[PDB]
Amino acid sequence: GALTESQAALVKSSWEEFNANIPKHTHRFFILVLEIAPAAKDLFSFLKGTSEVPQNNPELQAHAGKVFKLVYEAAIQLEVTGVVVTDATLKNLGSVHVSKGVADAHFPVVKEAILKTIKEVVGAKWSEELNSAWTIAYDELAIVIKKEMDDAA
Ligand code: HEM
Repeated sequence: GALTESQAALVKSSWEEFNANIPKHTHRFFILVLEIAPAAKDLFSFLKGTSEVPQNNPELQAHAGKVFKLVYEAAIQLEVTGVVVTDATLKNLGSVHVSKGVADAHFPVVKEAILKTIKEVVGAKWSEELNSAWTIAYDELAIVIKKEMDDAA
C-alpha cells in the first residue's frame, strides 16, 4: 500500500538474512544484473575488464551491500514518516550516477536483480507481500534519486 508495519518487518527481516552472507548474496546480485542486461557490465568499475563476476572482491561487496542497505532504510523511512527524505547523500548519489552514465532506463534492471536476489535469500519464506514491500521501497527511492540526477544533468 504505502508500507505497513508488517511490510517493514519483512523488509528488515529479509535484509538481515541478506547481510548474513554478503559474499554470496552480493556476487549473486551482479550475476542477475548481467543476466538481465549484459551491456551493464561496463558501467561498473570493479567488473570492467573481468570475464566473470569476482567472488571475493571487497569493492563489489561494499558497493552491492550499500545499495541493499539504502533500499531497506528507504522502506523503514516510508513506514515511519510516509515519505523518503532527500538529504546530501541522495543528492550526492544523483551526481555520481550522472557521472557514471546511468539513465532513467537503467532503474528497472537493478530493480529486478534485487527482487530476484531477495527471493533466493529467503527461499521458502518468500511471499507476495515481501515482494511488494521491496518493490515499493525501490520505486520510492529511485524517484528521489532520479530527480537528483535530472538536476545534476
Ligand atoms: C535506488 C536504486 C539505486 C541505489 C540505492 C544506488 C546506490 C548506489 C550507491 C550507494 C553507489 C555508490 C555511491 C558512492 O559512494 O559513490 C552507487 C554507485 C553506482 N551505481 Fe547505483 N544505485 C541505484 C541504481 C543504479 C542503477 C540503475 C545503475 C545502473 C545500472 C547504477 C549504477 C551504478 C554505478 C555504475 C555506480 C558506480 C560504482 C563504481 O563504479 O564503483 N545504480 N549506486
